[PDB]
Amino acid sequence: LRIIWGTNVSIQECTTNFRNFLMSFKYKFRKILDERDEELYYIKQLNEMRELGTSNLNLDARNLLAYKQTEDLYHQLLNYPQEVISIMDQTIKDCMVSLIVDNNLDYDLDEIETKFYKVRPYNVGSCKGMRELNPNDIDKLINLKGLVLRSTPVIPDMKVAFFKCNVCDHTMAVEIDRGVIQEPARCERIDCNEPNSMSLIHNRCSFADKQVIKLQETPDFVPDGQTPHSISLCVYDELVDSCRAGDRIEVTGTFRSIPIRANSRQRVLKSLYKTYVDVVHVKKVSDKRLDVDTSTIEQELMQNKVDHNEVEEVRQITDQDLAKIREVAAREDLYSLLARSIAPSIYELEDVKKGILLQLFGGTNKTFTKGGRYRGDINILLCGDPSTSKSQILQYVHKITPRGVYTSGKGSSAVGLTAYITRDVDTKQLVLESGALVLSDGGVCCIDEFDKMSDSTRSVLHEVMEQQTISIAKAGIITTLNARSSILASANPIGSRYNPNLPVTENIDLPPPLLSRFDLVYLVLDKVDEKNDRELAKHLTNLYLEDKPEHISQDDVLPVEFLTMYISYAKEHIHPIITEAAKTELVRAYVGMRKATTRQLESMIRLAEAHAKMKLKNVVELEDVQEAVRLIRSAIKDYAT
Amino acid sequence: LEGGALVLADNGICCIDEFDKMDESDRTAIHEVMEQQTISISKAGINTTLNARTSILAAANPLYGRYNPRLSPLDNINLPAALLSRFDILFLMLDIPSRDDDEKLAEHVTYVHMHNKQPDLDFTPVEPSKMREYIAYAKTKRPVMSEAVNDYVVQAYIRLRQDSKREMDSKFSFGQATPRTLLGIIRLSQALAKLRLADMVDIDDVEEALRLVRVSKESLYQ
Ligand SMILES: [Zn+2]
Repeated sequence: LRIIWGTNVSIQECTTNFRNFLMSFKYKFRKILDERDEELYYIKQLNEMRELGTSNLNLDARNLLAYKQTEDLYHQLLNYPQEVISIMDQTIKDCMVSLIVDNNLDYDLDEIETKFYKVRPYNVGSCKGMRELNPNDIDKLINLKGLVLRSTPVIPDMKVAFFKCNVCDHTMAVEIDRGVIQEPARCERIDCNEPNSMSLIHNRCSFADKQVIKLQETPDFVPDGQTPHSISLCVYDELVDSCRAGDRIEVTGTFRSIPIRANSRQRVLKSLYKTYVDVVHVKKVSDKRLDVDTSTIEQELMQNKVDHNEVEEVRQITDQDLAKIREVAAREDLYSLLARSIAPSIYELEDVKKGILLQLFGGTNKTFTKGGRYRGDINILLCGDPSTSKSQILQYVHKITPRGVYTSGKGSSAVGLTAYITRDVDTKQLVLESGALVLSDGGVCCIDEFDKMSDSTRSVLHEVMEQQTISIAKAGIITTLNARSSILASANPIGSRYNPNLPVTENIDLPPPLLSRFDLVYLVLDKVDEKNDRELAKHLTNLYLEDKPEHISQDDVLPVEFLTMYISYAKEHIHPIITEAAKTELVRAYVGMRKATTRQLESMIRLAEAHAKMKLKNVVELEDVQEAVRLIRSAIKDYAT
Repeated sequence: LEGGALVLADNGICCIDEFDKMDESDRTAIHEVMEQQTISISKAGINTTLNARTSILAAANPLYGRYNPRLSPLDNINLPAALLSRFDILFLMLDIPSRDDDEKLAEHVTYVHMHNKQPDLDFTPVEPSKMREYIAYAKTKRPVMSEAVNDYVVQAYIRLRQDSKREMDSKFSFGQATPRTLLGIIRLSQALAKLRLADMVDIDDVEEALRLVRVSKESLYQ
C-alpha cells in the first residue's frame, strides 16, 4: 500500500488505472451517455503528437465519467487537481515509453527523457459563479464563464536563487522551498569560514512568468438582487498573451486563498484572506457563435506558433462537412433559407434578416502598401413604428455575435465610450480601462433609442463611421487606436404614430447627413391588413402553444451549428475580387438613385461583396448589383412617395 | 457596485409618480427597461449590461390638470406614443360631477375617516401575508393555451387592428393596437389561467381580457 498523508490517492495504482483507461476508451460516452464508425478515441492524439515535439495535452471529464474504471479517478482529480496531475505527468511518460516498446524508431530518444508533460482538464462539471464558493470547497478544479476587462504586466519570480560568495572565487546555488529562499549565510567553511559573508545578484538567477487578469463574471442564474462583480486570477508561463479584452471566455482553474500585508514595513497580516483563482486551462471559442477575423490576428497567430503554445484560436473543419457545405451551396434556395433560418420565431421581415446576414458576412478587407485600409463593415440603421421585433432582433444579434457591447439611450458619454483613466483598488496606481467602442473591435456594436442620446456622445461617431480609428489626448495617454467594430442600431420616428404624407428624410428628428451616411436603412411601417397579420398571429401563438419552440423547425429551418460553421469557413477562406461586368450596373444604379450621397456607393459595393462571399464565389458578378439596388429601393420603399 | 432604485428591484415590483416631470435620461432608461429586461451603461468603470427584470408602474397628470374633452388623448397627454406603445395597458381616470355617485363617494370617505375600518360589507379582505402566499403559490405553474382560444385571439386581434386603424383616426382615437397588445393579451390570459390554477387556457378568459382592454377608456366618450 502506498498513500499520501491525509489523502486517499495511490501513485502506482492510479498509474495502472490511467494506462488501462487510455488503452481502453472508444467513444464510450456516445454509448453510455446517449444513443449516438471510429475506434480508440484517445489513442490517436498520443500516436500523432510524438513527432511534433509538444509537451501539452488536453483532457475531458465526460470520458472519465463514461469509462468503467475512472469514476473514482473523477473525484480524486477533482479534490486534488495538482497532485493528481503531478502523478499524471509521470504516468503519461510511462505509457509513452511502454507504447514505444511495440515500435522501432529512428534515434529521437534524446528528447523524450529530458522532456516534461502536463495536462489541461477543460470540459468539466459546471459551477455557479463564485457565490457557491464558501470556504468548504476551496482549492478544487473549477469552471466559469466571463469576459475580460483589464490585463497586467509580467511578474517575475525567484526560480534559481543564485548567490555570490565575496571571496575564494566561488559562486553558490540554491533553489526555492515552498515559495521562499533561505540564503546560506555561511561561506563554504572548508575554503573559508565567514558565517554571514555572501551577496545576491539578480542578473544570474532564473525568473518565472506570471500575469493577472481582471475578469467580469457572467453566470446563468442569479439570486434576487444580484449585480456584476470583478475577480482577479493568475496565469503562468506558456500561457502569456492568450486572453485579453474583447473576448468572451469559458475557463477552468482552481479557487484559492491568500493573505496580504498590512504595509510595506513589517509582517502583520489580515484576519481575512483575499481570494483569487489559479488557472488550469482557457477555452477561447464555443459552438453557439462564430469566431474572430483570421486576417486581423495574424501577428498573434505567428507569435503563438513561435512560442509553441497552441491553445485553440480558430475552429477546425472536417472534409465530410466541407463536402456537405458544397452540396448545400448547390441548391438555389439558399438566398431565402438563410433568412428563414436566422429567426424562425419572427414574421418574415425578409429584407431586414437578409441584410443582417449580409452584415454578419461582413464583406471585404483590403489594404494598401502603406497608406490604405478598407474594412468589412457597413453601418445599419432601423426605423419605423414601435411594437415590433426590432429590439428582439438586436438582442439576438448581440447574443450571437462574439465581440460586441450593448448601449442604450442617453445613458452614455464620450468619456465612457473612448478611453478613460481610473485607479486600481489594490495596487493603488494609475491604471487604464478599455472603452466600449474599442471592446467590440471586430464584430457588432448595438444601440437603441438613437435619437434621445446626448449630442456630446453623438459627436464621436463621425470618425468611427469613416476610418474606424478613435483618438485620445488626455492625462498621460497619447495614442490612436483601432475600432474595427461594426455599427447596427435602431432609431425612433419624429413625434409619434408616424406621418404618412411627409418626406421621411425630414420626419425623424435627426439631421440629414447623419442619416444619409448610414450604408443602409430599413423601414418598419405598419400597413395593417389581413394576409399579413393573421399569419403572424398564428406564427407567434404556436410559439407559446409548446413548452418550447421545437415544432418551429418545420418549414425548412436549418440548425444553428452547420449554419455558423458554414459562415465561419466562408468568412475565413474566400476573397472575392471585384469584377468588370458589375461596373455598368452599379454606376447607373447609383446615378439613377441619386434623384442621396456618395456613401451609398460604398454601401452597395460592400454589400455586393458580401453577397458574392455568399454562394462561396471567389468573384463578384453582375447579379449582386441587381439584388443590392433592388433591396436598397425596397428597404427605403421608393414606390410610396 | 450598488444600483439605483430599479436595480434594488428585481423579480419584483417598482413604483413611480409624476412621470411627465422626470428627465429624458429617465425616459431613455425606462424605455429600454419596459421591453427589454437589461440596462446599458457606458459612463465609467461600469461597462455592464445589468439585469433589471423589473415591473414598472408610473403615473402622471395631463398638461392642463383636468382633461380637455375637446382635444384627443393623444394630444392632451404629454408622453409620446413612441414610448407609450410598450405600455400594454393604459387607463384614463378623469372626473365629471354627478348628483348620485358623489353621495355614496362622500359616504365612503366620511366612514373611512370616522374610523380606518373600511365599509362594513359582509366581506373580509385579508392580510398581505396571505396574499403573498397565494401569489407565490400561483407563480409555480406554467399553463398552456389551446388552438380553440388561439384562433379566437387571432380573429379578435385582426378585428381590433382594422377597426382602430380605419375608424379610430379621429377625436377619441389613440394610435392603434399592436403586436405588443396581442402579446399582453396572451400574457394576461396566461395569468388568468395561473390564477385558476389550471395548466390550460379556456376560451372564457380572452373575453375578460379584451373586455377590460376596451373598458379602460370608456370614460373618454362621456
Ligand atoms: Zn568565501
